[PDB]
Amino acid sequence: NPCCSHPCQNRGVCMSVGFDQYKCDCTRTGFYGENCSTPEFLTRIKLFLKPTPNTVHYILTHFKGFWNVVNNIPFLRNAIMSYVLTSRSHLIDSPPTYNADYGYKSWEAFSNLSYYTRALPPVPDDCPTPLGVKGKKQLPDSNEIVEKLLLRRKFIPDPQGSNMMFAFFAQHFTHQFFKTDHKRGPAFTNGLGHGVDLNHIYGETLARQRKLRLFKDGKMKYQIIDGEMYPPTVKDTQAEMIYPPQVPEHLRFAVGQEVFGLVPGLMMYATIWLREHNRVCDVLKQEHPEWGDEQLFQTSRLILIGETIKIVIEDYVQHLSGYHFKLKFDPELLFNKQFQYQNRIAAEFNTLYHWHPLLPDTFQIHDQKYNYQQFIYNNSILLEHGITQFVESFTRQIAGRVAGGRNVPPAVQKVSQASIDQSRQMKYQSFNEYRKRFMLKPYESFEELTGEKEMSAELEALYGDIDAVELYPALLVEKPRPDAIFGETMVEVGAPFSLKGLMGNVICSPAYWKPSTFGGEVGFQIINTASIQSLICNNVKGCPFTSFSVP
Amino acid sequence: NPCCSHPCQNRGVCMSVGFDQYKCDCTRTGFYGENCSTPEFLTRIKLFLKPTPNTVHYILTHFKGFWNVVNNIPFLRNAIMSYVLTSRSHLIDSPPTYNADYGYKSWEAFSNLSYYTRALPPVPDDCPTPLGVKGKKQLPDSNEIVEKLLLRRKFIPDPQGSNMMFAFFAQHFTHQFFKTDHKRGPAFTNGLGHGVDLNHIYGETLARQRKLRLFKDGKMKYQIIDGEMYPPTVKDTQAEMIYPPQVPEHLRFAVGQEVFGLVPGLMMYATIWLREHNRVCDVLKQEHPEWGDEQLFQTSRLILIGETIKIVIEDYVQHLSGYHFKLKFDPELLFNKQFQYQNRIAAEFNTLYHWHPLLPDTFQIHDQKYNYQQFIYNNSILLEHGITQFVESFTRQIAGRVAGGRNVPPAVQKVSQASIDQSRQMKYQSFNEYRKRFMLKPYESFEELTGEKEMSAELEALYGDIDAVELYPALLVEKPRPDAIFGETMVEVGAPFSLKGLMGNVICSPAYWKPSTFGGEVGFQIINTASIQSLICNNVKGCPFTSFSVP
Ligand code: COH
Ligand code: COH
Ligand SMILES: *[C@@H]1O[C@H](CO)[C@@H](O[C@@H]2O[C@H](CO)[C@@H](O[C@H]3O[C@H](CO)[C@@H](O)[C@H](O)[C@@H]3O)[C@H](O)[C@H]2NC(C)=O)[C@H](O)[C@H]1NC(C)=O
Ligand SMILES: *[C@@H]1O[C@H](CO)[C@@H](O[C@@H]2O[C@H](CO)[C@@H](O[C@H]3O[C@H](CO)[C@@H](O)[C@H](O)[C@@H]3O)[C@H](O)[C@H]2NC(C)=O)[C@H](O)[C@H]1NC(C)=O
Ligand SMILES: CCCCCCCCO[C@@H]1O[C@H](CO)[C@@H](O)[C@H](O)[C@H]1O
Ligand SMILES: CCCCCCCCO[C@@H]1O[C@H](CO)[C@@H](O)[C@H](O)[C@H]1O
Ligand SMILES: CCCCCCCCO[C@@H]1O[C@H](CO)[C@@H](O)[C@H](O)[C@H]1O
Ligand SMILES: CCCCCCCCO[C@@H]1O[C@H](CO)[C@@H](O)[C@H](O)[C@H]1O
Ligand SMILES: Cc1cccc(Nc2ccccc2C(=O)O)c1C
Ligand SMILES: Cc1cccc(Nc2ccccc2C(=O)O)c1C
Ligand SMILES: *[C@@H]1O[C@H](CO)[C@@H](O)[C@H](O)[C@H]1NC(C)=O
Ligand SMILES: *[C@@H]1O[C@H](CO)[C@@H](O)[C@H](O)[C@H]1NC(C)=O
Ligand SMILES: [N+]
Ligand SMILES: [N+]
Ligand SMILES: [N+]
Ligand SMILES: [N+]
Ligand SMILES: [N+]
Repeated sequence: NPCCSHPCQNRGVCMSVGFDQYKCDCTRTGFYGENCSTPEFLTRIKLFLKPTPNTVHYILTHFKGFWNVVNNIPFLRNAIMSYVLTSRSHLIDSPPTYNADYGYKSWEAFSNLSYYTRALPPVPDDCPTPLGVKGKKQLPDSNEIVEKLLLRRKFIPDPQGSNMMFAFFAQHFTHQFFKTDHKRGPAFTNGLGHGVDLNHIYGETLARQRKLRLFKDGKMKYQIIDGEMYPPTVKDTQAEMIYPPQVPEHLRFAVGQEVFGLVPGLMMYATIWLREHNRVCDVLKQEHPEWGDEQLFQTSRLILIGETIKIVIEDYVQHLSGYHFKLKFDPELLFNKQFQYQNRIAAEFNTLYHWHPLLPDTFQIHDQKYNYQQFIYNNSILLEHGITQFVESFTRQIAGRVAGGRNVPPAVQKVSQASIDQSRQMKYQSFNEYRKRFMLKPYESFEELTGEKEMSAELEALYGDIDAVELYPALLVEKPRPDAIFGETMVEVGAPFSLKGLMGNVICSPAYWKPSTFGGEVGFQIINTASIQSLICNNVKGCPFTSFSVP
Repeated sequence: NPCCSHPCQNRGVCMSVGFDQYKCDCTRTGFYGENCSTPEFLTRIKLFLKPTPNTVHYILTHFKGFWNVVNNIPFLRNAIMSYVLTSRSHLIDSPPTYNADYGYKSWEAFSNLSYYTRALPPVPDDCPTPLGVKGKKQLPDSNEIVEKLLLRRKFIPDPQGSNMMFAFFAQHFTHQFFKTDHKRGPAFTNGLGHGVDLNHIYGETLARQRKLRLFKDGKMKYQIIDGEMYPPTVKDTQAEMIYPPQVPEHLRFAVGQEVFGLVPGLMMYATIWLREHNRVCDVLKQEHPEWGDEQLFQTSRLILIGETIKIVIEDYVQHLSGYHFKLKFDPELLFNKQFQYQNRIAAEFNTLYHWHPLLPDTFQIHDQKYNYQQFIYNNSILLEHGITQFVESFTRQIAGRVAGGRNVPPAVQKVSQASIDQSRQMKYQSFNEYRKRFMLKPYESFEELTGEKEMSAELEALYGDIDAVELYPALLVEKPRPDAIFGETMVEVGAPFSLKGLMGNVICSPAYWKPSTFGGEVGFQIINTASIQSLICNNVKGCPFTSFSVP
């Protein structure tokens, strides 16, 4: 297959012609030529006027005094935020195109929601090398890559100060649309909503939802333990959960997402959002005494979806980005722009979000320490300390740095290996191919990638060619930005997927973004004043201070 | 329920406040006031400068010599057609909102693809009238309305000259997205693609597709009978079909849509499109000897989808509109506009497309006369005369007029009644409410509706109030436009739905609309040079002349 070398540049579409030749389709790439390598008139200009991502990043993370002014000039702040949304979203095809089984457009790839979609097509079946033509005939041993490059020896803390509230929010939030269906394969998902539908709270299906709802006052089932609201159990709901045999039945809490019993950090957020849902039911009831259970439930769900997107942009991404510019959740920024209110979760989004280096060597709640053997699947801990203590402890405990290499806890070593194996099963293209896909200059040496000698040396021995390094390993060994949690590629590839999943949501469409959609102005206000602090304050006893970074 | 009266005007959203008050959300309506009845300044100008639908109709249906010069000026034709698309499309909510079970926005209604969506919310469960407040407590008897207003007396021809090639094309084409799931009820659909995916050719599920495919050269299974290609049998495919016990096994044709064995008219088009798919496979094979069966099949499907959209716009709608303006299928017209590339089939679009008055009293094939007793479920008639004979005959036989009342054949009488009963099951609002929903002045009198004295009297007898008249009856009895098949309301409610289903297709999106998507320039040209005449000419022996109008 002549397309195995990935000849077409700048989003050009490669197509085989006969057995020995290829054709690049350069339609609307802004380029032309055999390989779509020659820039057009208008393309030379924007390229000249476009600073590098690292330059833009420096600007957004400095000049605090300047941004304090910009952040308070609404016309300016909106124009900037609007530009961030549109420019990043242009990098995603919507409606979606490829998946693991189709490196060409097809109705099957478009219509079948059980697949993760793909930002880059899979490496065709019969190629010289696994990645195309670069590198050796076989890829290096995945177990070796993890130990040599990803396995943690010494815990490296996040210089941005990310805490465990951040780490567990990340896992909780993203696991509503990263729901890999392993009984089918890594190419497939159980998240057919393909975005922020809060299925990890209400369940993926109506049958599961019904098991979790109280069907009174629009509320969800719950328990009162030690004076505080907690999720129901498997027994009471008959809603299935993944628990190992060890865990006694009375500690088998049932929430929307089947795997959230895995770790108390997830159950913490599961509990908090559950409280939030029922809290919002009470507010809506006061607002609408004439409403029934169904409209109370449905309306509350739309509120919490709004709250989620609000919090994710203005607190979560805000901290993550390190920007001094104040991001804004405001659907109206797009009502005069071209934008598709739909989303399809990309497999590569899933891969890059394996942020397991975030995880500490031990989990510290109050004055006690827990290793992974004690902490995992142990809801006794949650009940022992309560949510307030959890929030206070997690707010204080620093998370690990994601980029920079060698920071994956040994406890989750096999997860990193599987992430590599599965990406090979799905025939991912190389790291440099994904750099180019998101308008980044490909790395020219291993030393350039890591900005260092030790790992870059190990990498050269394992892959041989820089164009043979795989996506996932490279993301975790890449040179971090100055005092940043991530390197360039993580940010530049992840941001488009994220914002598309957030603003692509139906509630952001002009037909939905009305107070009536949310039961009036009171309901609408809950969304537009939501923050991670107010979420904790309204639902956690004592209203402890919280944040996504350490005090 | 204060919203029972439908207080809010101009797309404003009604919401209950307490047990006896209502609030109207006027956001982005261009209106304000308690009921969104007060136009803004700009709204008033627009309102003053906009010509009535009956005006734009008259212009487009006259000045023949003028349109010829327009039609031959690209810039002008493109600009006109571009406006045609955007203007109508703004009338549809996309992504969708309501369904039969939800008169308020909810995640269940948005996300659950098994529902037809709703352009107008259902009447609340407990209003004074089933239509709200207007009308008698009980709706008029379904049977009487059919007999008094809809049932045929003498066959009324279509002034626009629509033939049976048009009548059966309409049934075939629309039945890929009108797939009512009567197992669940009239509110539900089996067409989860919600548009033009050609599932009626290839099957709704992958399992049914595999039963119909040959898995050689991308082709679909078929029989050669009398030297001509026909669809395969149920026995050779195991693809279940709806057939009465009488039908012999060898005449049990299997095609994508389970119900297409119901009339030879459907099976004719099913045959023709089947030939077209296999014809396109041959073309692509010549273009791509290196391609496998899978890529050959998928690319052919995308080509046939485009073919379908091309034909429907530039031939089918082109005829139905009666416009002298040459309609154009050109996705490129929207690449600079705001437009959502997605669609959800509206229940009202289903209800309005019940064009059973199109049907003749007998079907004329060649030199013979078949009534409904001998025509229905009779695939032998198809093999007797063959496709070429069916085409030549159906091109000649005139279809019945849809608007004007009293032109529904007695055979499909119970269907016309069912269409009314189910509309009540799904709690449709009144005809006049749907008038307003699509920017049409509501009718003030029964005589204004029909433009006639006899039927109007029967309507007033049955309903009493003009605002108590139902959607489906009124659509049929409405005054037809001058020598036209339909009245004002049919066109103005139907066109938005149709164009949304056509241009909202993923292949019209910028990422898909390029030659590489369809195997190159050759495949691309098949779409862009397709027509109803070319369809028949390439797949029907003798290349008979055909059209959607009698010569
Ligand atoms: C911020 C991101 C984040 C965090 C904090 C996190 C925290 C933790 C954690 C304790 C806190 C544990 C014990 C694990 C352990 C696992 N994680 Co994560 N994970 C995270 C991101 C992910 C993602 C993304 C996946 C893939 C999801 C899928 O496909 O369903 C994942 C998958 C897994 C798997 C599945 C392995 C496989 O073979 O597919 C295990 C096991 N893990 N992780
Ligand atoms: C141009 C439009 C058109 C045509 C030519 C047509 C031609 C014919 C035809 C012979 C040529 C016959 C015997 C029928 C008879 C029927 N049609 Co139509 N139908 C048409 C538009 C529709 C539509 C739209 C539906 C609803 C589809 C659904 O929901 O599944 C329908 C449904 C039906 C049903 C379903 C039963 C019910 O409960 O309504 C019957 C029976 N029929 N139709
Ligand atoms: C889309 O909406 C459909 C209509 O509500 C929904 O179908 C409904 O699903 C529920 C739950 O699966 C069915 O109720 C079930 O109730 C008992 C359990 O208490 C079961 O034993 C029954 O067999 C029954 O399945 C409703 O009967 C069913 N309604 C129908 C088919 O009309 C779909 O599930 C919704 N789709 C999704 C993806 O959630
Ligand atoms: C979306 O893509 C999925 C992957 O291709 C697809 O699942 C596949 O479905 C087929 C047919 O249902 C399964 O094949 C079946 O073959 C025999 C018949 O000979 C059955 O008896 C078997 O039980 C088997 O189900 C594939 O095994 C299956 N592949 C998987 C699960 O990986 C989905 O059907 C597609 N979705 C839609 C809506 O079409
Ligand atoms: C269109 C807005 C452009 C104004 C911002 C100009 C920022 C200049 O910044 C420059 O960018 C170069 C690469 O981007 C770097 O090599 C230089 O070190 C840096 O000074
Ligand atoms: C309008 C004022 C422009 C200021 C731009 C400053 C450019 C700083 O330079 C940046 O420093 C980074 C390291 O800190 C490097 O990684 C970047 O490549 C480099 O562009
Ligand atoms: C708890 C997750 C949702 C957070 C939404 C913000 C709720 C914070 O609290 C709210 O502050 C408002 C001030 O405008 C008050 O009107 C509300 O009564 C109060 O509950
Ligand atoms: C069969 C329904 C789709 C019709 C596609 C066009 C059919 C006309 O026929 C096509 O005309 C072209 C000349 O322009 C030739 O290149 C093709 O070989 C020929 O098949
Ligand atoms: C604008 C911006 C800047 C930096 C990071 C992000 N977002 C991400 C980047 C990488 C990975 C994930 C995200 C995310 O928000 O989930 C955004 C949206
Ligand atoms: C532009 C135009 C004008 C008049 C009728 C239509 N289309 C329809 C109108 C009513 C019912 C159906 C349709 C249709 O295309 O199916 C169009 C698209
Ligand atoms: C779970 O946590 C409790 C404290 O809440 C502890 O006593 C117990 O030993 C833990 N379980 C395991 C297996 O370590
Ligand atoms: C079906 O059509 C054939 C002629 O093609 C005719 O002989 C036969 O009687 C028809 N069947 C019925 C039930 O009328
Ligand atoms: N740089
Ligand atoms: N369940
Ligand atoms: N551990
Ligand atoms: N089937
Ligand atoms: N008949």
